[PDB]
Amino acid sequence: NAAVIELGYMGISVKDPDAWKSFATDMLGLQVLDEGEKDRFYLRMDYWHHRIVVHHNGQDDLEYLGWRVAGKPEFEALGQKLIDAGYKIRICDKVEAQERMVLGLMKTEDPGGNPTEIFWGPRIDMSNPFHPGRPLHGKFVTGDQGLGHCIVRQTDVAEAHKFYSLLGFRGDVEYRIPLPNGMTAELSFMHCNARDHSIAFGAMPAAKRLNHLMLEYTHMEDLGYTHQQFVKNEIDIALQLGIHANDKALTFYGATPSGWLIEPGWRGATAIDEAEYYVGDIFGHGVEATGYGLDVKLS
Amino acid sequence: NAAVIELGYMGISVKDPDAWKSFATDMLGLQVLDEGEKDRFYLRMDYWHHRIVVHHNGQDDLEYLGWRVAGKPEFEALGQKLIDAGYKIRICDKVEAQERMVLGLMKTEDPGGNPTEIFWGPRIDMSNPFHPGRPLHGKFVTGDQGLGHCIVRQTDVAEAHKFYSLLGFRGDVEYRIPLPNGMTAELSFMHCNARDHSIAFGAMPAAKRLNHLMLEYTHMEDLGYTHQQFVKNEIDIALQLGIHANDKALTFYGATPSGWLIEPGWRGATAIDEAEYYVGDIFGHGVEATGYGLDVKLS
Amino acid sequence: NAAVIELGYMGISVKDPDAWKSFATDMLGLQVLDEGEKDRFYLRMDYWHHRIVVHHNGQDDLEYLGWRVAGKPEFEALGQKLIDAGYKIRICDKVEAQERMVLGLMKTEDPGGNPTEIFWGPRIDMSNPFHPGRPLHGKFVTGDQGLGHCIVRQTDVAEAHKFYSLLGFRGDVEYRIPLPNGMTAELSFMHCNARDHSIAFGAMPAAKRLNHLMLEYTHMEDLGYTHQQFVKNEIDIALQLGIHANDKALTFYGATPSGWLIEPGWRGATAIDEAEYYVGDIFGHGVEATGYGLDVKLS
Amino acid sequence: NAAVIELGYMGISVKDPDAWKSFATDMLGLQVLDEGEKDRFYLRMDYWHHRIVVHHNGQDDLEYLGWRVAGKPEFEALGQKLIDAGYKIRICDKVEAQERMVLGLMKTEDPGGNPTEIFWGPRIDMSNPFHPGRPLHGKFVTGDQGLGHCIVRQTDVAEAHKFYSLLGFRGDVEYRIPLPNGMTAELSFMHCNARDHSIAFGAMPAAKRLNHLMLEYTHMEDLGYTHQQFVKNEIDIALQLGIHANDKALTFYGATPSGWLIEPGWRGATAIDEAEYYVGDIFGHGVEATGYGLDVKLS
Amino acid sequence: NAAVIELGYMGISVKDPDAWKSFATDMLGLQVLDEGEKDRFYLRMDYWHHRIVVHHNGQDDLEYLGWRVAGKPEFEALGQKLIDAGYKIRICDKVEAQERMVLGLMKTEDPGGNPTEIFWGPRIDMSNPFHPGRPLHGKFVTGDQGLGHCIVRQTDVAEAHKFYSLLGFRGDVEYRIPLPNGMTAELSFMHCNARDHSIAFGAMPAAKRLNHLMLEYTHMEDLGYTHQQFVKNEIDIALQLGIHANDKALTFYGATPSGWLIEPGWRGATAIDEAEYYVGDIFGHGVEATGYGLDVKLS
Amino acid sequence: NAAVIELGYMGISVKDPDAWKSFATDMLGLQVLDEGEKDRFYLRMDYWHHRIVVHHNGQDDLEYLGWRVAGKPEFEALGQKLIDAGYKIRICDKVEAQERMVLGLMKTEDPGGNPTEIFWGPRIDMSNPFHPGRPLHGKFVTGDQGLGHCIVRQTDVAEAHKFYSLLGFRGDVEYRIPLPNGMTAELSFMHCNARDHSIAFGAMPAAKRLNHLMLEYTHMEDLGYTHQQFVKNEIDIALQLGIHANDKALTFYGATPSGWLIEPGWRGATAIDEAEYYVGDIFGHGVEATGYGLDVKLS
Ligand SMILES: [Fe+2]
Ligand SMILES: [Fe+2]
Ligand SMILES: [Fe+2]
Ligand SMILES: [Fe+2]
Ligand SMILES: [Fe+2]
Ligand SMILES: [Fe+2]
Ligand SMILES: [Mg+2]
Ligand SMILES: [Mg+2]
Ligand SMILES: [Mg+2]
Ligand SMILES: [Mg+2]
Ligand SMILES: [Mg+2]
Ligand SMILES: [Mg+2]
Repeated sequence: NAAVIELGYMGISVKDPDAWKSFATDMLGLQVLDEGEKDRFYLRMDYWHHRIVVHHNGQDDLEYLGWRVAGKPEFEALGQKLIDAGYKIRICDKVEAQERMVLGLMKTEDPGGNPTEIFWGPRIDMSNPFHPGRPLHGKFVTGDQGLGHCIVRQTDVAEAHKFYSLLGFRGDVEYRIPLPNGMTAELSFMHCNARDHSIAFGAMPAAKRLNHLMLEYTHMEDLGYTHQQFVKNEIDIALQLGIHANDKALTFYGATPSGWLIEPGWRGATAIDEAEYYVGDIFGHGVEATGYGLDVKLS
Repeated sequence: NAAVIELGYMGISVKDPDAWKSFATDMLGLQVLDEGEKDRFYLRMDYWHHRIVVHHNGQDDLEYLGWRVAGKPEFEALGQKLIDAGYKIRICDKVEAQERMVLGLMKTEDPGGNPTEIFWGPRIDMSNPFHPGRPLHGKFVTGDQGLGHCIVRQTDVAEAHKFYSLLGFRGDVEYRIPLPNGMTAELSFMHCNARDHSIAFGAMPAAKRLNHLMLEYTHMEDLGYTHQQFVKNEIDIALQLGIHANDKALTFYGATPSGWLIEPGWRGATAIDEAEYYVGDIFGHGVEATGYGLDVKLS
Repeated sequence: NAAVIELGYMGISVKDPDAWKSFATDMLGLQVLDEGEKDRFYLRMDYWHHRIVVHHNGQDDLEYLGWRVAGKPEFEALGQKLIDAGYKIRICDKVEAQERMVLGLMKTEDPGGNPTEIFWGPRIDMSNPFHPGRPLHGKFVTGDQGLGHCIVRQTDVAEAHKFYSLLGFRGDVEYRIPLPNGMTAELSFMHCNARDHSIAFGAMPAAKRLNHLMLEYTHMEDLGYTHQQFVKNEIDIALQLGIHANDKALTFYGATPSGWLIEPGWRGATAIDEAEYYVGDIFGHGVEATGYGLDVKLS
Repeated sequence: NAAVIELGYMGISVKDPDAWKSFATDMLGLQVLDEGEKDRFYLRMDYWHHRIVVHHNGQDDLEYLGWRVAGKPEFEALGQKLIDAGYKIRICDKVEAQERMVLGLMKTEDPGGNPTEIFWGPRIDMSNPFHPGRPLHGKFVTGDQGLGHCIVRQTDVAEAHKFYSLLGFRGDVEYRIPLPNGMTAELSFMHCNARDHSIAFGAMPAAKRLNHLMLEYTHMEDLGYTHQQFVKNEIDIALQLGIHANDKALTFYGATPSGWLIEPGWRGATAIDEAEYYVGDIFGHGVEATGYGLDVKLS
Repeated sequence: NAAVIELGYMGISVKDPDAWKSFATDMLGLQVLDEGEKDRFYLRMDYWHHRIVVHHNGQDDLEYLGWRVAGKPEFEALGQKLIDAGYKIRICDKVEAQERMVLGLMKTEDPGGNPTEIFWGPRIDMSNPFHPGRPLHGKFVTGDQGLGHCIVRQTDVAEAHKFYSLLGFRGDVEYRIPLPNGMTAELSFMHCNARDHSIAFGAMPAAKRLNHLMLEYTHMEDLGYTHQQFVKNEIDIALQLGIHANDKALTFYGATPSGWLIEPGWRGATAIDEAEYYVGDIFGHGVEATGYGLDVKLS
Repeated sequence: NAAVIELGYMGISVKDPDAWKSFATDMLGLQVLDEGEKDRFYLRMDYWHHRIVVHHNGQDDLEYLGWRVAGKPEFEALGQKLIDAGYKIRICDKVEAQERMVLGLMKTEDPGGNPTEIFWGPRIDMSNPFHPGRPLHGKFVTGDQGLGHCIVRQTDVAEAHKFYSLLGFRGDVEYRIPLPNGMTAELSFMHCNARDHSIAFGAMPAAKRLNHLMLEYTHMEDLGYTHQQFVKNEIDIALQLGIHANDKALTFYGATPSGWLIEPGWRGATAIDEAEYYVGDIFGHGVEATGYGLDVKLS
């Protein structure tokens, strides 16, 4: 049946666009595309016109997540499914769709208050191959796996699960992390394609909608050089290099100019439909800088 | 639809835990994990926290079989299917689920009286790779094929088949073995994944719930060394090395300290949905020690 | 340069041809070919007219080993190499070559007194496919690996090595086996193609030229059924099922009607040019019947 | 022609054997084998009886490197080659060969004074599979690539190159590293098989024969866990995680109890015969702890 | 060293060119190329300008075989080899080379009197793809295997073998065929590339230089349709469909308008350097029409 | 033996460096590297520090071709080979080698007067991945095939062939092109690795040393976009898109700012050692702009 198939794009808003352009290009290798618009620019990772929209005059947080469906029949079926289950949606007119550069667009909000968009028909600029903002050994892993994954704030995990399950995602609690206070932190991870997960969440308080965004390189050499760029430029590393037990990627977590975290990574594992859980990482991800919502002992 | 996907774990109870630890490690290569609990320890075969729970103060028999489903949606669908067909089940609370180290758990009994558990979300310790209790050339075959297979006692084969069929298993009578008394022994074999079978049974009387447990090595060299360990230690071999016509594995059957049989093996064939039957083994499995419920001529 | 490329054929002489025909067909699956000759018959394993010649009125021992070279240029080069190094050879005339069914033939004796023949151009009966003397799951491993391997008697290992090295073989001591008397038994193993070895020897006394002949099945099921045939017919098994550390095949050693041993096997490893040695088997090969020159503890 | 084919074994001497046993097992995953000898024990990495001999009462440095040749013909040819070129060698008697557990042994010293042994016929314990001293996800990369690589002290690079070239190695200067004093450090790297290099050296002063030993894991997860073990145990890391431009492995450099460095690594590239050079690493290998002969800026 | 690498071209002379054009196109699928020359036309099988030259006003027999060498260095080395061994050759001038459309050409005669040419640098018309003279399912097997194979007349097999061996061919007697008169017919087969053989011969009397030419289709369907064309047109079939024991191709032998035989075939086996012989075909090749030099019982 | 293995680098001199930087980046996608030197800059195509050196104040022509050998042993052997055959060479000192950024360098001139350099040990900047001067779908084909190929001026083809043959190249006349005046233009093509050819030449008069340089893209899309860039910018196209019969690449020929031609291409075929020749292209390469030394009808 009709389901979301990838995380297609995301919009963020920032207080310092100039800092973001330098950060995205030099530290990460993303491509900056400026179409001369007064209030925004774009970041590219592949042939798509863009994967991230960076709005100016902002709040240093997530503005929207854009989830792709295969085509108009799936768009319409999913819209009606959401309406029938009691969710509030709005089908956008052509001007709004053109703003996002998509053929069809609807807007809603997830149960945690995160603005959520569902669309079909992204604009692909095959004439304009990706050209990274610094030299790269490789490129990014996108394609059928979409742009990456995020953890976002939720207030009720069961409600969030219900919503994303309706959209076609699968998954549940995969981490039960012991905390010094004696409690346990539970995090749930959900997939909609071969990427281990595309969205994840728990019930931890959070000042921002977005906890982190993970972007995946094809080559280990690019991940390593990115890590070095963070160290040389003295950018906060919240979690050191390590490998989580679910996605099995080599990754670290570092500060963006907006204060939420980017997780550059390499060698993510294929999603599995069979639920299991873990109580720690395979190695690493030790805490270094704190204050980023990830002061947990993963070992 | 919703179905059992593997034999996930099993619990046994023993009169002599010390003998079992030495047996499991030296004779078989399993890993002993002791979490300091007064009444039990664990045996590992792979990344799962455990595959076998060994309870003390016991009856030298099977305590429960734990069957895995993919996730919560399948768990709930299967529970309702069992209720609708007239079977008695109990959904366990968090304390009971935590005892088994699973995210969701229900308890029932099969038609032969064997305690049967259905669960989702096993605990996987990716941080703690399998470390066998003796040096091994290889490891065990688990993964999508679960821990192994068992033959268990039944009083009514048709009723047992009905139950396991509802759980999603497939299979029927595969062996019709001539007996000297002129009768025929019929054994049925059922699969839920690529392992040739996970559960099997006939209508033969049996003092114990468990007839045998089969564990599969990846390497022939480990099977051979295990066989040698049984011979050198003068442990009863009930059936000598041979190959059954259905699962096509090289195996032998030897006594455990509890009196039921372990069947170490190598090179099991992929399960097939097309039913057929056989009247003898390919070779071997000659009777040596008797008194173990397998005094049959397989040739 | 010119070298021997395989063990092509062998001739044996027997006191009881009728017993040998039944043994070869029923116990091993070889094909008997009788061309109506008063004093001999043939055993086939593949498309070659034959691999073993069985002479009547015999001594229950090896008569000759026939080693193949690629063609006439290699035959002539090797002959001259042997002459130059001081060995005595005789190039056979057409009648003698026709007896062996080869295009070119020379006769000599190895340093241990074993009659040795070098030939080119075997007769292949492509019109007459192998038809085993009992039903087989598979066939034999021959082709570029020749018929099998043998251990034969030698009185001076260094001299034997010199001879076989000149013929193009490679290898050296691979087993140093501790003996109860405190000594060590050293055995050397030499290859001329991908079969782990084709000829092997040590300095142990021996009543016969031939210690054993190894024949390799393509299928484990045929090895197992052969083993069962020996057990059911109460034929002496000198060494039980096991795996040697060099050739890595699953094999056992059983009595032939002539008193020397046959070693049926399966899954032999590829020969390696890098010399190493071992002090025991991987598993098995325990002594059962004694008196066959292999009363050694291989573990 | 005759050439060295791998780094087969090495001998070291230590002041604190107990510390070394704990280090090798817990920090690296090597297997300790103690044969009850008063003055030494062994470390295993694979089926070889051992790869490293650890002598007691020592100097906390390298004692010998053992280089393998394929067999006796290569051993003898290489010996004569060394003699003809003016080097001093000694062919060892059986007692000395048995000490090293090899079939043939010769002793010499390289131009830098490093004791060098050439041997054929290592002892392989196929009956005794590797069993790591801590749980491992994988195993080590050995086989045709030998045990690993080392950098050792030399006083004259041209002379060292001449010697190793005669032994069959290939390679030359691959790194020209700028130094603050305005000079350049040149390091040469030589291979004898598919491992990027087995021996390397420059003309830098050094208090010890051995600068570092590199051991390669099959799995990234084991490298990462080893790195974590060094951090958690507060063991000096001389060079942080990084990738050199020649061997292309992910590696770090850490202190051993003897004061020279171990370089655990993963994913080494295949050796190439075409010489090239580099002036920096791909990423990482930043200096952390100093005093280990590697205070160079690799970037 | 320098060797012939393929049968590149052949020249024939015919009494009836019109009949030959119809035969080659309709019966075989060859392509006729007429360059407007008064005395000859060409037959193509692939991208080469031609593979067969058909001269008018002829003798209904072979005129020359053209054997290719890789380049000028091999041409010159082979010429000198022939001169040194006592053979008479002539290096052709540019006009003669241009006649054959080659870069270098020499002319000689084999020991049986067959005009033999050795050349390098054939003309390839990549602009002019093969276009068969009738519709074909597939194409011909040429490439590294050259145009096909022939049997030609010889008066002294040993002398012929000496000559072709000098040119770089390998092979010897492969068939010993019993004849009713009690004799044996011996035929020798020699290869210079992966085609089972390119030239073959025995000592049988023959009115023509050429006994047969074999051409190989890529598709069985084309062989079958060709066979049908011979039957429907009532063209003599000398040997019915069958498979020879050496080349293992499905083939039949049919009359050409010139009276010698064409052997269309499919699925020829790869040449082997190891000599063996056979005394019959695998099946078929029964005699039908006689008078073509192949009245032998192959079974 | 010792041979050249690739076209490693080339040096050109130009009158207009600014025009060349824009041309190389925008029209071709090469990377400009400027090290701040007053008289030159570099063009990159891969990890090598550079492949082309662009000298200022120049003659708008080739300055030198740099041919790579595997290492110092090959360098020294080739030098002595050249000296023994009567050619004049000079082994360069360290300053001259450092200028070219190589470990060893010698200078000579080919028989046509083209400055020729032979070197070992290029500088590879693995830390600095290729970053094209415009967005590219793919990258360039270099690696074991070197930078590309060139046609250069010669006055005596036989002499040129002798020289390049000594260096280890293979090949001969591959094109015989009919000319309206009734003559034939012969061009010879020589390879030293898998690239169809690396150097080619005939005896046509030429105002410049360099006729053309061919650079090969991995992706057809980049070739096509480059072609479009030439059309849109109204740059002379001397030969339109087409495919030559030898190298089988899709290519066109366009003017550089220096007046000699660049041949961007895609899908070149593997070099073959077997000489053949052609009299036309497969398609295309029609003449458009004239005056570039390629006014020939290739069809
Ligand atoms: Fe993440
Ligand atoms: Fe079983
Ligand atoms: Fe054997
Ligand atoms: Fe290293
Ligand atoms: Fe033929
Ligand atoms: Fe070109
Ligand atoms: Mg998941
Ligand atoms: Mg079944
Ligand atoms: Mg061997
Ligand atoms: Mg190297
Ligand atoms: Mg042949
Ligand atoms: Mg060429």
